[PDB]
Amino acid sequence: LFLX
Repeated sequence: LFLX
């Protein structure tokens, strides 16, 4: 998961 990449959220920034």
